[PDB]
Amino acid sequence: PAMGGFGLKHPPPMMLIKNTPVPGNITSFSDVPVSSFITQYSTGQVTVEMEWELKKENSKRWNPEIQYTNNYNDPQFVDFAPDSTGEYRTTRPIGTRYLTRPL
Amino acid sequence: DGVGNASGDWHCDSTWMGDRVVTKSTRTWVLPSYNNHQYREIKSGSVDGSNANAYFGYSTPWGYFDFNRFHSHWSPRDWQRLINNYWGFRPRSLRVKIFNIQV
Repeated sequence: PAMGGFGLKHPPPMMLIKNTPVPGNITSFSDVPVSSFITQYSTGQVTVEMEWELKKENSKRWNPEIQYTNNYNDPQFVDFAPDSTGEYRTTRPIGTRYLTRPL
Repeated sequence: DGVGNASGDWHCDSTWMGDRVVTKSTRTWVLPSYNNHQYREIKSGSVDGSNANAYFGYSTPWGYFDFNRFHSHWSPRDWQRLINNYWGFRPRSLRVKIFNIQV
């Protein structure tokens, strides 16, 4: 895929969810479908557990490598943390290539 | 054994195995004949205006192996791999070998 990631023939199936409808007060019969419902919503918890397999880095480079590091000159707030308002901050995209390999 | 057979091989490496890491270093050393084979009694008086500099001792015709520096066992890159990932470390064992001598 152009946007990155794994391309799958059969990816993690979609999980759909909905609130089962509950009819309001209906006093007479009609062949026309019910259109008045009790308004409602739901909430809950969801847990996702993923196992990932890793490929161990096996280099013979002598000198030290580049690493992703928390480097900020005079931070006004901690990055990747909630600020004074409670809203989560993120000031930079973190890619994936820091280690090197000879071609 | 004999003149035309090597008494050991070259090993430089680092083997990380979970809770342990094993470093190996091989170097080539040269040993001068010191003092022309004799012991001498060396000494000094007050040097640079300080008598803490005075001493009395002995030089010998022996030389010694000293591997008490971290860079004698760690490459810059393995050192980086250690300080970016572990909370501590301590030495467990030591094995030394002197071989391929040539006078």
